[PDB]
Amino acid sequence: AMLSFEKKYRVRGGTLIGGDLFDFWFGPFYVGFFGVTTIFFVTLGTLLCVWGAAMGPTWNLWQINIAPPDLKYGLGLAPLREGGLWQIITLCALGAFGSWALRQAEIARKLGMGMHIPWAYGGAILAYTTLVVIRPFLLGAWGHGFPYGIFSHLDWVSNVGYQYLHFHYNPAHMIAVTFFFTNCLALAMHGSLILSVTNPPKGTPTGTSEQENVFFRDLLGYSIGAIGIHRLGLFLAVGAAVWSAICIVISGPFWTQGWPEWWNWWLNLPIWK
Amino acid sequence: GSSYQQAPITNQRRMRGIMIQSTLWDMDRKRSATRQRYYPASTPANQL
Amino acid sequence: MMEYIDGAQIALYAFWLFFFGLIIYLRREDKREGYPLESPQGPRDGWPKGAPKKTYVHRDHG
Amino acid sequence: MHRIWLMYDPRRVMVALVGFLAVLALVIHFVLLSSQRYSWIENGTLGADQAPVGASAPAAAAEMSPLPPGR
Amino acid sequence: MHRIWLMYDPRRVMVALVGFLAVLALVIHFVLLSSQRYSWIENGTLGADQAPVGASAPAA
Amino acid sequence: MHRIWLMYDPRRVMVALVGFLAVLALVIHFVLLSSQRYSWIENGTLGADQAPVGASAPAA
Amino acid sequence: MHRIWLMYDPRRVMVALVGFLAVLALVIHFVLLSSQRYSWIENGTLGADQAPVGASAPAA
Amino acid sequence: MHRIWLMYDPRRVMVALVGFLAVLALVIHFVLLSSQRYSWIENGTLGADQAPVGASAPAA
Amino acid sequence: MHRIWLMYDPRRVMVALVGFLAVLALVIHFVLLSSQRYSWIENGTLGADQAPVGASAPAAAAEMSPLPPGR
Amino acid sequence: MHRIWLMYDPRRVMVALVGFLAVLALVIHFVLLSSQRYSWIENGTLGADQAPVGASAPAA
Amino acid sequence: GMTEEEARRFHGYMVTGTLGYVVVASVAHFLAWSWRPWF
Amino acid sequence: GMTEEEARRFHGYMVTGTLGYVVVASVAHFLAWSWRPWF
Amino acid sequence: GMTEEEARRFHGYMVTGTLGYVVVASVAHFLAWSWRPWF
Amino acid sequence: GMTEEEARRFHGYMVTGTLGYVVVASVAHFLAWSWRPWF
Amino acid sequence: GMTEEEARRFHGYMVTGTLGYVVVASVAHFLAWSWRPWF
Amino acid sequence: GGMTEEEARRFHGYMVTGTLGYVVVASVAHFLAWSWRPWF
Amino acid sequence: TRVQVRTVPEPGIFSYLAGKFGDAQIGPIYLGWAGVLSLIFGFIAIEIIGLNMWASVGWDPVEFIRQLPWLALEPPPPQYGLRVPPLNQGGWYLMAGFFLTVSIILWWIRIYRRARALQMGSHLPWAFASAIFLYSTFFFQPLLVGSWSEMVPFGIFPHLDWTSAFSIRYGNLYYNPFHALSIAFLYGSAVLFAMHGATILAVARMGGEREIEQITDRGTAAERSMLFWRWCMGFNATMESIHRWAWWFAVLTTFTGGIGILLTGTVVDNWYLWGVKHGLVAPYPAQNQLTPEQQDLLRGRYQGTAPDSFPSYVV
Ligand SMILES: CCCCCCCCCCCCCC(=O)OC[C@H](COP(=O)(O)OCC(O)COP(=O)(O)OC[C@@H](COC(=O)CCCCCCCCCCCCC)OC(=O)CCCCCCCCCCCCC)OC(=O)CCCCCCCCCCCCC
Ligand SMILES: CCCCCCCCCCCCCC(=O)OC[C@H](COP(=O)(O)OCC(O)COP(=O)(O)OC[C@@H](COC(=O)CCCCCCCCCCCCC)OC(=O)CCCCCCCCCCCCC)OC(=O)CCCCCCCCCCCCC
Ligand code: BCL
Ligand code: BCL
Ligand SMILES: CC[C@H]1c2cc3[nH]c4c(c3C)C(=O)[C@H](C(=O)OC)c4c3nc(cc4[nH]c(cc(n2)[C@@H]1C)c(C(C)=O)c4C)[C@@H](C)[C@@H]3CCC(=O)OC/C=C(\C)CCC[C@H](C)CCC[C@H](C)CCCC(C)C
Ligand SMILES: COC(C)(C)C/C=C/C(C)=C/C=C/C(C=O)=C/C=C/C(C)=C/C=C/C=C(C)/C=C/C=C(\C)CC/C=C(C)/C=C/C=C(\C)C(=O)O
Ligand SMILES: COC(C)(C)C/C=C/C(C)=C/C=C/C(C=O)=C/C=C/C(C)=C/C=C/C=C(C)/C=C/C=C(\C)CC/C=C(C)/C=C/C=C(\C)C(=O)O
Ligand SMILES: COC(C)(C)C/C=C/C(C)=C/C=C/C(C)=C/C=C/C(C)=C/C=C\C=C(C)\C=C\C=C(C)\C=C\C=C(C)\C=C\CC(C)(C)OC
Ligand SMILES: CCCCCCCCCCCCO[C@@H]1O[C@H](CO)[C@@H](O[C@H]2O[C@H](CO)[C@@H](O)[C@H](O)[C@H]2O)[C@H](O)[C@H]1O
Ligand SMILES: CCCCCCCCCCCCO[C@@H]1O[C@H](CO)[C@@H](O[C@H]2O[C@H](CO)[C@@H](O)[C@H](O)[C@H]2O)[C@H](O)[C@H]1O
Ligand SMILES: CCCCCCCCCCCCO[C@@H]1O[C@H](CO)[C@@H](O[C@H]2O[C@H](CO)[C@@H](O)[C@H](O)[C@H]2O)[C@H](O)[C@H]1O
Ligand SMILES: CCCCCCCCCCCCO[C@@H]1O[C@H](CO)[C@@H](O[C@H]2O[C@H](CO)[C@@H](O)[C@H](O)[C@H]2O)[C@H](O)[C@H]1O
Ligand SMILES: [Fe+3]
Repeated sequence: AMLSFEKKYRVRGGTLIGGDLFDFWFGPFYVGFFGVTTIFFVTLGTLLCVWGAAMGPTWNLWQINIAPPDLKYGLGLAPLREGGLWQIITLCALGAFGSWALRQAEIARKLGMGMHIPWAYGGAILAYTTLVVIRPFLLGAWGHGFPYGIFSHLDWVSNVGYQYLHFHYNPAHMIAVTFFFTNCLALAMHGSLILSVTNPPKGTPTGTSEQENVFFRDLLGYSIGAIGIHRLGLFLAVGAAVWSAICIVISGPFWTQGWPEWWNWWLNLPIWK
Repeated sequence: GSSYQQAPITNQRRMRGIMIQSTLWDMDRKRSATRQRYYPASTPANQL
Repeated sequence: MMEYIDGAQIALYAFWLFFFGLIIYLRREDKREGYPLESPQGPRDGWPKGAPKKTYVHRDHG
Repeated sequence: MHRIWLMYDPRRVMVALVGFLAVLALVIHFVLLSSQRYSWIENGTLGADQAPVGASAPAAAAEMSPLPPGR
Repeated sequence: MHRIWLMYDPRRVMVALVGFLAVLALVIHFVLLSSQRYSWIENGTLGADQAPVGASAPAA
Repeated sequence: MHRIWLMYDPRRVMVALVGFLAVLALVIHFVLLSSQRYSWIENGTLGADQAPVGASAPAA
Repeated sequence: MHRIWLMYDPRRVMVALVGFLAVLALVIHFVLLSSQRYSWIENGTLGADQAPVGASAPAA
Repeated sequence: MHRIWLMYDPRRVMVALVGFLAVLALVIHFVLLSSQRYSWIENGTLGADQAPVGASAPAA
Repeated sequence: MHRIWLMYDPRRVMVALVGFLAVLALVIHFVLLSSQRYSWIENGTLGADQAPVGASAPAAAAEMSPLPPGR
Repeated sequence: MHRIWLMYDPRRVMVALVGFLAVLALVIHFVLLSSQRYSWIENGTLGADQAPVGASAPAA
Repeated sequence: GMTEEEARRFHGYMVTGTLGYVVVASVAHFLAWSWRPWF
Repeated sequence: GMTEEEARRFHGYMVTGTLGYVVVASVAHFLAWSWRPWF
Repeated sequence: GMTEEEARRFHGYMVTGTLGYVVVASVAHFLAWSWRPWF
Repeated sequence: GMTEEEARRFHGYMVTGTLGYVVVASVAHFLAWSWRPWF
Repeated sequence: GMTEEEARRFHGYMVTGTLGYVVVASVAHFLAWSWRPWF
Repeated sequence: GGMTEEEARRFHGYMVTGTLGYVVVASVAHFLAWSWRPWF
Repeated sequence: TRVQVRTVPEPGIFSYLAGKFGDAQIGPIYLGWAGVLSLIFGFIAIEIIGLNMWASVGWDPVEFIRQLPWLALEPPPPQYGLRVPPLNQGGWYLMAGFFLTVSIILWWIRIYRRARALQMGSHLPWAFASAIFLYSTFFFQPLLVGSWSEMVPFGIFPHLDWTSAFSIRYGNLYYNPFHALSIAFLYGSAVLFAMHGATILAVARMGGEREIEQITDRGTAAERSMLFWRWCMGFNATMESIHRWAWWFAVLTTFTGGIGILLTGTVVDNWYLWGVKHGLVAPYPAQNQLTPEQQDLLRGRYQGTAPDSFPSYVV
C-alpha cells in the first residue's frame, strides 16, 4: 500500500551499489542492496541471540544473557559457548547497523534530501562501536564488551561505573549528561511551541511563526529561528552520544584511577596551590 | 547513643557534606584550606 | 495478604495501559495526512483507523 | 518626594515592594523558628528567664543517625 | 483608596489573593502538623498541660 | 455577590473548584490513612479509647 | 556636580544603588549572624565582657 | 590630561571603574576576614601583641 | 616607532594593555599569597631571617640512621 | 628580507608573535615553579649546592 | 459574556449546592467526631 | 478597565469581605488559644 | 503615565500606609521584646 | 533626556537622601558599638 | 560625544573624587596599621 | 578613518611616558619588597 | 550564509517591535507580577545557598572559587525527622528549598499567563509541569519516609554524591522499573530530536523548516519527510504529529521518573530484591559460598550514631 501522494516519488535511481537490481519496495519498505544485507544480518544476529537464550538457563525475556568471553582470550575468537557466540552476534550487529545507515543514504538520495539523517545515526553507531570494538581493543580483550541481555547489561554498566569508584566525577560524563538533559528540555520546548500555535484554544485563529518567535524569546531571551532550533536539537542529541563515546573510551584506556582524584589538577592550579 | 555531648568547637566541621573527607580531603592538603576545615577556638572574653 | 502483588507492580501495569493507549492515540494523529492508502486491492486504512483531515482557519485581516 | 511616582511607575514599584517585604518577613520568621531561643511553636510558653541563651554552637545536634522509628 | 482598582484589575488581584491565602494556610498548617506541640492529628486530644514543650535553657 | 459570576466565567470557576476540592479531599484522606490514630482501613473498628494517641510531655 | 545625572539616567542609577545596598546589607548581616561573637539571635543578651572572642583560653 | 575623556566615553569608564573597585575591595576584605591574623569579626578586640602570626621558618 | 599607532587603533590597545596588566598583577599576588614564604597577610611581620624557606638537599649521605626524640 | 612584509601583514603577525611569546614564557615559568629544583618562590634563597637534585642511578 | 439575570439565577444554585455540601460535610465530621475525637 | 464608580462599588465589597475574613480568623485563633495556647 | 497632582494624591496614601505598617510593626516588636528580649 | 535644571533638582534630593541615610547608619553603629565593640 | 570644554570640566571632578578616595583610603590604612601592623 | 601622524606622535609621547612612569613606581615597589624579604 | 539581512524599522510589524498582540505586550522580555516575584524569591534562594557555601570555607574567597564544586548547603540531621532543625544544621537548607519552590511555581504561572496572552495552546506549561512534578518528589519522598535529612543537598558534586547514595541505600536503582522507563524516554528524546532535527535540515532546501506552513498547507518538503521514514522503517508521522511524539517522550521522562522516586522507600526498600521477586535479575555462578557460622559472623550492624566522645584507653 502507498500514501495517497506516494506513487509519484517511487522512481529508480539514487542507489549506491546495486543499480536497478534491488531498487524496489516491499510493502512500505524500500529494499535496495543494503536492505538485503540488513535483513541478512538482522536475521542471522537474531537467531544467534535466540540460540544463546536456548542454551542459557531461562527463556525469561529480562534474564536472557549472552555474555562476552573471559579476558584471558584476549583479541581471539573464544569457544562459542564460552563467549564466541557474543562475538559473532557483535559482527552481525555491526553489519546490520552499517547497512541501515547506508540504506538510509539511498533513500535520502532517491528523495533529493540532504544526508543529515545517515550522519546523525552515525553518532549512535560511533557510541556502540566504542563500547564493543574500540574500548575493548584498547584494553586488549573483547571480553570488555557489554553483555547482550536486557538487565545483565545494566549490571555491566553498574560495575564499570564503580571500577572508577565514583563515575559521576568523570568530566566527559558530566558534559554528556548535560547534553542529554538539555536535549530533553529543548525537545519539550520545541514540541510545545509548534503544537500550541497549531492547536490554539478553541475558538482562536491558528498561530503564526511570529507568535512562536515572540514566546521563545520570552523563554530564553533570544530568538533562535526555525532552522536554528532544528540545528540545536541535532547538535544536542548527537553531541550527547559523541560525549558519551568520549567518556567511556577515556575510562580504562587513558584513566585508571578513581574519577574523583582526576580533579587534583584543578586544586593545584598555581594561583591557589 | 542515649544522649548527645557536643564536641569542642575546634572539633566541629565547617563543611557538613558527608563524603568530603574522601572526595576532597584525601587529595587536598593545602595548609590554608586545611585550617578552614574546622571552626577556630572561641572563648568568653572574661576567660581570657 | 497478597504476597506477589505489590504497589510497584500495580503502578507499572497502570502505566502500560496508559502507554499503549497513548501509542494508539499518536498513531491516529499520524494518519491525518496521506490516508487512506492506495493499493491494488483498493483503499486501506491500516490500524488504528486515522483521525480525519484537519482544516485550519487563519486570522482575518479584512 | 511625590515625583518619585513620575520617575517610577507605581504599578511596577508596588509589586517589587510587596515581594521584598514578603521575602524579608519570611526569612526572619524562618530564621527565628530555626533558632534555639525563639523557636516559639515548640517553646513559646517558656518564660524569658527559662528560654535558651548563648546556644550558638554550630553543631548542637548529632549530624549522623538513623531516621526516627517509623511507627 | 478605591482608585487602587484602577491600577490593578480586581479580576486578577482576587485570583492572586485567593492563591496566596491557600498557599499560606497550607504552609502554616503543615508547619504546625510537623511540630511536636501541635501535631494535632496524632496528639490533639492531649490537654494543654499534657502537650509537648520544647527544651528549657540548658546548663542551668 | 452574584456579580462575581460576571467577573469570572462560571465554566472555569466550577472546573477550578472541582479540581481544588478533589485534590484537597484526596490529600486529607491520605494524611489520615498514613497516620497511626486514623488508619481506618486497618484499625477503624477499635474503640475510641483503644485508638493510638501520640506522645505526651516528658513528665518523667 | 549634578551633571552626572545628565550623563547617566537616574532611573537606572537608583535601581542599581538600591539593589547594591540591599545585597550588601544582607551579606553583612549573614556574615555576622554566622559568627560566634555576633550570633545575636542566640547570644545578643550577653554583656560585652562575656561575649565570645576568637582566642584560645590561657594555659588550657 | 583631560583630552583622554575625548578618547573614552566616561559613561563606559566609570561603570567599569566602579565595578572593578567594588569587586576588588570585597575580595580584599574577605581575604583578610578569612586569615588568622585579621579575622576581625571574631578577634578584632585582641590588641596587636597577641593577634596571631603565621609560623616562622621550620628551621627554627 | 610612533607609526605603530597608525598600524593599530590607539583607543583599543589601551584597553588590551590595562586588561593584561591587571590580570598579571592579580596572578602574581595570588601566587605569592598561596606560597609559604610570602603569605604576607599571616607572616608579613616576620623578619627576613625567620621567614620560611623551602626544603634543601641533605648535602650528605642521606643515610645516617635515626635517633628517637627525647622523652 | 624585508620583502617578507609584503607577503605577510605586520598587523596580523605582530599580534601572533606577542601572543606566542607570552604563552611560551608563561608555560616555562609555571613548569619551573612546579619543579623541586626551581620552586624559586619558596627556595630561591638557597645556594646552588643546597638546591634539590633528582635521583641518580645506583648502578648496583 | 453573561447577563446579570443569568448570574443571579446561577448564584442561587451555587449557594444552594455549597450549603448542601457543607451540611453533608458537617454530618460527616460529627459522625467522625463521635467515633474518634481529635481533641 | 473600570469607571471610578465601578471601582468605588467593588472597594466596598473588597473591604467588607477582607474584614469579615479577618473576623472569622480572629475567632479561630480564640478557639485555638483556648485549646492550646502558644505563649 | 501619571500626572503630578495624581502622583501627589497617590503619595499621600503611600505615606499613610507606610506609617500605619511601621506602627503595627512597632507594637509587634515591643510585644516580642516584653516576651523575650534579644539584648 | 533631563534638562540641566531638572538634573540639578534631582541632585538635591539624591545628595540629601544619601547623607540622611548615612546619618541613620551612623547612629546604628553608635548603638552597635555601645552594645558590643568590635575593636 | 564630549567637547573639549566638557572633558576639561569632567576631569576636574574626576581628579578631585580620586584624591578624596585616596585620602580616605590613606586614613583607613593608618588606622588599620596602628591597630594591627602587617609588617 | 585612522590616526594622523601628528596625533600619533602626541599619543606615542604620552604612551611611552606613561609606560616608563609605571615601570618607575614598580621599581620602587620591588626596592621595598626586596629590602623587606629578598627572594634570592 | 554570509548574506545577512538587517532590518532597521521593527520586524514583526536587527531590532524588535514594541506593540501588542491583543492582551500581550511585545518588546521587553515578559515578566509580569509573577515573573518579578519569581526572580525575588529565587534570588534569595541563590543568595542563601551561596552565602552558606562561602561560610563553609570560612569566608575565604580563594577557597570559595577553588573548592566551589565540592561546597554544599546540606539538609538537616536524620533524627529531627520533619521537625524544624537548627539554623546551622539544615535550617538554612529548608529556607532555601522553600524560596526555590515558590520561585519555580511563580515561574510556571508566569509562563502559563504568557501562553494565554499570546493566544497559544497550553502545551508548554503542562510540559514544564512534568519537570516540576519530578522536582517536587525530592520533597514528597523525604516527607513520605519521614525525614528532611533525605532531601538533596544544594551543591554541584554533593548532589551527585546524594544521587549515588540514594541508589545504594535502596538497593540499586537500575532495578526500579520506573527508573528504567524514565531512561527509555530520556534516550528516546535524544533519538527523536536527532531524527527530527536531521529530517527538517534535510528538507530545509525545500522550505521544510517553515513547519507551520507545512502543517497548514502540506508541501513537497513534508511529503518527502513522510516518505523517507515510511520507506526506511515502514511507518511515518506527520509534520504536526511528530511534535506530539516529541512532546510526550520529553514529558514522560520526568513523569515516570517522579513515580519511581515516590515508590522508593515507601513501597519498595530494595529494588534488586524486588527485581528477584519479579524475575528481572539474571543469574550468575556463585563467586563465594558462606558456611552457616559465617552467615552469623559476617552479618554486620545497621549504621548507628557517630561517637560523641574521645576515649582515652588509659588501661
Ligand atoms: C494492536 C492491538 C493491541 C493494542 C494495545 C497494545 C499495542 C498498542 C500499540 C498499537 C500500535 C499500532 C500497531 C499496528 O497494528 O500497526 C500497524 C502499522 C502498519 O502501518 P499502517 O499504516 O497502520 O497500515 C498499512 C498496512 O496495513 C497496509 O500496507 P502494506 O500492505 O504495504 O503493509 C504491510 C503491513 C503488514 O502489516 C504488518 O506486518 C503489521 C506488523 C505489526 C508489527 C508490530 C510488532 C509489535 C511487537 C514487536 C515485538 C518485538 C519483536 C522483535 O505493514 C507493515 O509492513 C508493518 C510496518 C510497521 C513495522 C513496525 C516495525 C517495529 C515497530 C516497533 C516494534 C516495538 C519495538 C519496541 O504498524 C505500525 O505503525 C507499527 C509502529 C508503530 C508503533 C511504534 C511504537 C514505538 C514505541 C517505542 C517506545 C517504547 C518505550 C518502552
Ligand atoms: C499540594 C500542592 C502543593 C503546591 C500548592 C501550590 C500550587 C499552586 C498552583 C496554582 C496555579 C494556578 C494558575 C493560575 O491560576 O493561573 C492564572 C491566574 C492569572 O490569570 P490571568 O489570565 O492572567 O488573569 C485573569 C484571571 O482572573 C483568570 O481568569 P479566568 O478566565 O481563568 O477565570 C477565573 C479563574 C477561576 O477563578 C476563581 O475560581 C476565582 C474565584 C474567586 C472567588 C472569590 C470569593 C467569592 C466569594 C465566595 C462565593 C461562594 C462560592 C465559592 O480561572 C482559573 O480557572 C484559574 C485557577 C484559579 C484558582 C487559582 C488557584 C487557587 C487554588 C490553589 C490550590 C493550592 C493547592 C490546594 O494566575 C493567578 O492569578 C495566580 C494563581 C495563584 C498563585 C498564588 C501565588 C503563589 C504562591 C505564593 C506563596 C508566597 C509565600 C506564602
Ligand atoms: C617634560 C619634562 C620631562 C623631564 C624633565 C627633566 C628635567 C628638566 C630634569 C629632570 C631630572 C630628573 N628626572 Mg626627568 N623629565 C621627564 C620625565 C621623567 C621620568 C619619567 C617616568 O618619564 C622620570 C623617572 C624622570 C626622572 C628624573 C630624575 C632621574 C632626575 C632628577 C630629578 C628627580 O628626582 O625628579 C623627580 C621626578 C620624577 C621621578 C617624576 C616627575 C618628573 C617631572 C615632570 C620632571 C620635571 C621636574 C624637574 C625634576 C624639577 C627640577 C629641575 C628644574 C629644572 C628646576 N623624569 C619629562 C619627560 N627631568 C633632573 C635632572 O636630570 O637632574 C640632574 C632635571 O633637571
Ligand atoms: C549511581 C546512580 C544511579 C542513579 C540514580 C538516580 C536518581 C537518584 C535519580 C535518577 C533519575 C534519572 N536517571 Mg538514574 N541513576 C543511575 C543511572 C542512570 C543512567 C545510566 C546510563 O547508568 C541513566 C541514563 C540515568 C538516567 C536518569 C534519568 C532518566 C532520570 C532523570 C530524568 C530527568 O530529566 O532528570 C533531570 C530533571 C530534573 C531533575 C527536573 C528539574 C526540574 C526543576 C523544575 C528545575 C529547576 C531549576 C532551578 C530553577 C534552577 C536554579 C537552581 C538553584 C541553582 C539551586 N540514570 C544509577 C543507577 N537516577 C531520577 C529519577 O527520575 O529516578 C527515577 C532520580 O531522581
Ligand atoms: C520535560 C522534562 C525536561 C524539562 C522541561 C522544561 N524545563 C523548563 C521548561 C520545560 C518545558 C520551561 O518552560 C522552563 C523554562 O523557563 O524554560 C526556559 C524550564 C526550566 N528548566 C530549568 C532548569 C532545568 N530543567 C531541567 C530538566 C528538565 N526540564 C527536563 C529534562 C534541569 C536539570 C536536568 O537538572 C534543570 C536545571 C530552568 C532553566 C527553567 C525554569 C526557571 C525557573 O523556574 O526560574 C526560577 C527563578 C530563579 C532560579 C531565580 C533566578 C534569579 C536571578 C539569577 C537573580 C538576578 C537578580 C534579580 C534581577 C533580582 C530581582 C530584582 C527584581 C526587581 C527583578
Ligand atoms: C540575615 O540577616 C537577616 C536575619 C535577614 C536580618 C537583616 C535584615 C535586613 C537587611 C532588613 C532590611 C530591611 C529593609 C530595607 O532594606 C526594610 C525596608 C522596609 C520598607 C521600605 C517598608 C515599607 C512599607 C510600606 C508599605 C507597607 C506601604 C503600604 C501602602 C499602602 C497600603 C497604600 C497603597 C496605596 C493606595 C491604596 C492608594 C491608591 C490610590 C491611587 C491609585 C490613586 O489615588 O490614584
Ligand atoms: C591577592 O592580591 C590582593 C590581596 C587582591 C592584592 C591586590 C592586588 C592588586 C592587583 C590591586 C590593584 C589595585 C588597583 C589597580 O591596579 C587600584 C586602582 C584604584 C583606582 C584607580 C581608584 C580610583 C578611584 C577614583 C574615584 C573613586 C573617583 C571618583 C570620582 C567622582 C566621584 C567624580 C565623578 C564626576 C563628577 C561628579 C562630575 C560629573 C560632571 C559631568 C558629567 C559633566 O560636567 O559633564
Ligand atoms: C554574595 O552573593 C554570592 C557571591 C554568595 C552569590 C553566589 C552564589 C553561588 C555561587 C551559588 C551557587 C549555587 C550552586 C552551585 C547551587 C547548586 C545547586 C544544585 C546542583 C542543586 C541540585 C539539586 C537540588 C534539589 C533537588 C533541591 C530540592 C529541594 C527541595 C525540593 C526543597 C523544598 C522545600 C520546601 C517545599 C519547603 C520547605 C519549608 C517547610 C514547608 C518544610 O517548612 C519548614
Ligand atoms: C526611631 C528609633 C527607634 C528605635 C530606637 C532604639 C534606641 C535604642 C538605644 C539603645 C541604648 C542603650 O542604652 C544603654 O547603653 C549602655 C551603654 O551605653 C548599655 O550599657 C551596658 O551594656 C554595655 C554593653 O554590654 C556595657 O559595656 C556597659 O558597661 C553596660 O552598662 C546599656 O545596656 C543600655 O541600656
Ligand atoms: C462582601 C459582603 C459579603 C459578606 C462578607 C462578610 C461580612 C458580613 C457582613 C456583611 C454586611 C453587609 O455588607 C455590606 O453589603 C453591602 C451590600 O449589601 C455592600 O455595599 C456595597 O455595594 C453597594 C451596591 O450593591 C454600594 O451601594 C455600596 O456603597 C457598597 O459598599 C457593602 O460593601 C457591605 O459592607
Ligand atoms: C531622620 C532624620 C535624618 C534623615 C533626614 C532625611 C531627609 C533630609 C532632611 C532634610 C530635608 C530638606 O532637604 C532639602 O529638601 C529640599 C526640598 O524640600 C531639596 O530641594 C531640592 O528640590 C527643590 C525643589 O523642590 C529645588 O528647588 C532645590 O534646588 C533642590 O535642592 C534639598 O535639596 C534638600 O536639601
Ligand atoms: C603617581 C605618579 C608618581 C610617580 C611619578 C610619575 C612621573 C610621570 C612623568 C610625567 C611627565 C609628563 O611629561 C610630559 O608631559 C607632556 C605634556 O605635559 C607630554 O607631551 C606630549 O604632549 C605634547 C603636547 O602637549 C606633545 O607635544 C609631545 O610630543 C607629547 O609627548 C609628554 O609625553 C610627557 O613626557
Ligand atoms: Fe520541528
